[PDB]
Amino acid sequence: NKGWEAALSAIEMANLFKSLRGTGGSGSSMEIYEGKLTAEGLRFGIVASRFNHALVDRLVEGAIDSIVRHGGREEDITLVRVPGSWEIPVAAGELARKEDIDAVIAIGVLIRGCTPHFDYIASEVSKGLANLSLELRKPITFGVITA
Amino acid sequence: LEQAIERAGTKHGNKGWEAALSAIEMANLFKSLRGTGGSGSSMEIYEGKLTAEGLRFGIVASRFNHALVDRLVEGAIDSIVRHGGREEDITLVRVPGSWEIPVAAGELARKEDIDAVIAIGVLIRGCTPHFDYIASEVSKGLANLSLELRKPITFGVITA
Amino acid sequence: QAIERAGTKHGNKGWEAALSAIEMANLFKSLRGTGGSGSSMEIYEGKLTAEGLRFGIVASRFNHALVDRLVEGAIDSIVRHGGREEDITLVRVPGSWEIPVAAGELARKEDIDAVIAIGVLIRGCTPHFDYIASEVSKGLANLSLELRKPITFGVITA
Amino acid sequence: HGNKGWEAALSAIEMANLFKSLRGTGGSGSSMEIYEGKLTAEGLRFGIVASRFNHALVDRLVEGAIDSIVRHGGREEDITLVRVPGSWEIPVAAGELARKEDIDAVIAIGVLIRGCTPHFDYIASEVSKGLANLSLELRKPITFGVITA
Amino acid sequence: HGNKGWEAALSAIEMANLFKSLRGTGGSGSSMEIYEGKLTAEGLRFGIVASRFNHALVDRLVEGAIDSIVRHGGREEDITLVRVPGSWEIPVAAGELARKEDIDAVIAIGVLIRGCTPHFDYIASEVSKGLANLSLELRKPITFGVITA
Amino acid sequence: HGNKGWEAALSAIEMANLFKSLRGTGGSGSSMEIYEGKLTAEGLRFGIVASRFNHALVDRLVEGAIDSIVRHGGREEDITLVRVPGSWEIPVAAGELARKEDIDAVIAIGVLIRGCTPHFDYIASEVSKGLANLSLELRKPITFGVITA
Amino acid sequence: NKGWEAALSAIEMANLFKSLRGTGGSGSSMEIYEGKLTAEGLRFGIVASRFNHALVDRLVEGAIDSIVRHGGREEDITLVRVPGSWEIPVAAGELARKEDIDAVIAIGVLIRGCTPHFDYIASEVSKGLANLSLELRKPITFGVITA
Repeated sequence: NKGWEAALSAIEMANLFKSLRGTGGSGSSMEIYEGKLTAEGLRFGIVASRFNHALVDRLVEGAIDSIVRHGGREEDITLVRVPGSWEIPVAAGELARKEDIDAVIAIGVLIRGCTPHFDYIASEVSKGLANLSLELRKPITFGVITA
Repeated sequence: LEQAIERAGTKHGNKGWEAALSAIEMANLFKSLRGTGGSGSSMEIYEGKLTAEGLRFGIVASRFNHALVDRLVEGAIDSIVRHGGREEDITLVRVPGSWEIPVAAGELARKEDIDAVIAIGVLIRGCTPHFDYIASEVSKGLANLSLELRKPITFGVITA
Repeated sequence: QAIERAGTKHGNKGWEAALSAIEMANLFKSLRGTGGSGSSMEIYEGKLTAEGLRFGIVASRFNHALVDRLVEGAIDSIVRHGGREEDITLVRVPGSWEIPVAAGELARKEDIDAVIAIGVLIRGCTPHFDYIASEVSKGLANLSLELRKPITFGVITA
Repeated sequence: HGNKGWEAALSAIEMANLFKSLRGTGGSGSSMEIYEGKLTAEGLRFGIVASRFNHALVDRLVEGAIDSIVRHGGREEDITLVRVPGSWEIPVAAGELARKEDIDAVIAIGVLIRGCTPHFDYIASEVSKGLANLSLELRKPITFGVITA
Repeated sequence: HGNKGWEAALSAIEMANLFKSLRGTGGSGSSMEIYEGKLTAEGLRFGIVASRFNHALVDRLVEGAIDSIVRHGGREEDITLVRVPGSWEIPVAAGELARKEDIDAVIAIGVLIRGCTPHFDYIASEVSKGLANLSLELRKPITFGVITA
Repeated sequence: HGNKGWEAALSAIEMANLFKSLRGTGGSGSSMEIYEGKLTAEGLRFGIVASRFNHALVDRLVEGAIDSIVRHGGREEDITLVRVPGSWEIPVAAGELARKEDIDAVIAIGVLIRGCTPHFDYIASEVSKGLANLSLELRKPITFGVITA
Repeated sequence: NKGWEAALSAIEMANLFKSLRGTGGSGSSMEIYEGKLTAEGLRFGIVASRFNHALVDRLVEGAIDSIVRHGGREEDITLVRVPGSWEIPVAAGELARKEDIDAVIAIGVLIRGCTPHFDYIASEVSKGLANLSLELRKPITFGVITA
């Protein structure tokens, strides 16, 4: 289930970035940054598509299940629904600008990966999410699949 | 007789119907997002309504294959008034070709009186494995406008 | 319960059955009014606006785990298209045998514009003729013609 | 407890309560009204129609019908029993009990036979078709519980 | 001409003129009376009900019906058209249209699934049963132009 | 009310009463003794094992398990809930609860998956085989209720 | 990677069984048992086969990676190698009888699953592991795959 794997990367990004904003050691050793797999006290946001109802729904349940079993709280989860895969970048950008949310998870399904014609739609979904992560300085997980 | 045959045709299944349908949901979704938050004690779920009343839309269409692109526009026109949108709140802009769709949609999206933008066009020689430059730029141009202006733009284009 | 809420409900038979009820409740309202200008062909088409409309839903409690998905899909489609949650009447019956008789009482009220029937059917070991499955379709069809009121019919076979 | 007579009986009590509240007083808004029948059988009258064919099986289903009613609060004075020679005659007998204003629900019990071919059985088709039409015309619940031998 | 919309349309005109002769006075006698319908659509008001399902096939049949009437002298103003989502609720829409005194004939167009793997269909039979039963009650001719896939 | 969780729960109460009377005082002749469990759940302790796979369905069955017990006279203080990641781990968890002398019955709830071929599913075969062997060795009832997706 | 999933079940069995050996609440509510996803202070044992070197090796690396990233310590991991899939039940039983080890993970690869002939070998691998879990009262994870 890609939903479990994509959600799991979101916990260890909030912890890693929280250590970055803090203060490291006073030298005397090789300073190292590391994120732990605890979702306590973290806020998440989930954006999922509507196309391919049979496939998308099971991926969403993994996202919530990953957070709650890893020590998270279901009260801090926000879910946004979009019509198609084209509307994920615009919806994720609006959701990520909120100060309360720490990470954004994107879920979707792609219908083809063996032709340049459909690569026009598929490329901009990944391209838009990548630009938002660098611009907003907030982690965004790319958890869509293809079939 | 010809006026009856063309008008009796149905525009429910064309891509113009789907493109206009997605714009209505996204327009209401952002209105709820920018509003006040929930009361807590439960997981928040956001979803847009399909009430098209009180919403303004813009449509950009190309001139290539005018016998085919016009019926796609009429499907988009039907969907807006289908769910309760007034016919006076829609704007129509025509462009000579698919290359200049992004630049035309930029002017409409910057207006404060427009809530969503729907783009309709047709491509040529889609049966080739070679990369197409004009087809890639029109798809890339609309994507960047939506992220910069924070306004949803719907992309519906078919290939011959 | 949020996991159940997170499950998508668009596109099922409950969504489709409730969609037709909204259109016909507005289509019949247009026929109740005066005629057109008489300048060309007079084509009618019901609207998808559900503002101020009233609906009734008949559901079978059999297969309680699966019937709720279709019931909630019909409820969602009413609200999602502008309808009010206060104008929905829901009744529940044990099996598909009692769906026609329950739908008749709701359809006879003057405060109801459309009636939606939701249920599931049993598939046997062989594709033989089913008396129970054939009778429920006939009962709802006869009620709509008699009562001058459109009743939608969405069921699936297990 | 698990025979079809018990299951057919249980639908009779809950329908009598459901139709009682449906035509009673109205709601008051502020929520969606939910109508569901109660399993209490107090103050209800019932009628039972049974066929004489396969007397060994039928007597078992009939005994379960009264047992289910009395267990859920019913009274043996209110129930009425009618016996018919065969399955073809159940619709005409059930109509007489349903037209009485002192009867709240009608329960039909019978045993069917396997036909020669998978084609439509005319006797089997008419008994189910006739009972359903009586319920719609008379606006009274009618329970249809049969077992094919 | 080669589609069922052509055939189902012309039956409406000749049946409509046939009913006009019967409503009038009798003949002069002295011979056998033969009542005949005419292929003249002048002065006739019709109604068309079509289903939105299978957009590719239905629209070709609808325009065929419009082509047939105008070719045989039909007038464009009198044509009335109603669209329905599916084939399940065709007769109920025709019921509201056939009971108008201004309407003389009703044409129904629809498309059903292939099926044929079971012994019966629970949808294709009901739409045909509803239209035939409705015509007898209203004493108004309603044609049947529904084609299976 | 009709889910498999309710049906699986009901067997737990009646077995605890049946095994209580079976090893209790003896009979006195003059007839054949008949032993049957009573549906009263008062004074009984239960243990529930549920799998995390398909959390949407499992939470519905689990809620029916407690609801059936408390309705028939049970008390929510006596019931014990244990959750396992999957169906393969149900036998080992059920054995720990059954070895406790404070537990009268053990209820197992899980959801299975369809295999690729009609051949034996090793995961599905061992979960049913393991639970049955625990009941015979420990002389304690164990209820096996699962649904294949 | 089935190695990540099979190893993950081992952490939540040691925590769950540790709560069983303790003492629950003094009533007043519905008593519930639950295991958490923390591998701190736990000991594990891994048994892996030798056949199909290209497939087995990547599954083993997931087993150690699952433990260390979830808060575990690599000093407590014990690994045993066996020639074929037939020798997993006998090796696991010897390893599980040690008092220090809390959980046992089995890794292997099966070559066929669509014939009764090879089902003789495959059934006894699963049958033997199931009996050891009930007899020794110690969790054993069934993490083999088929190809």
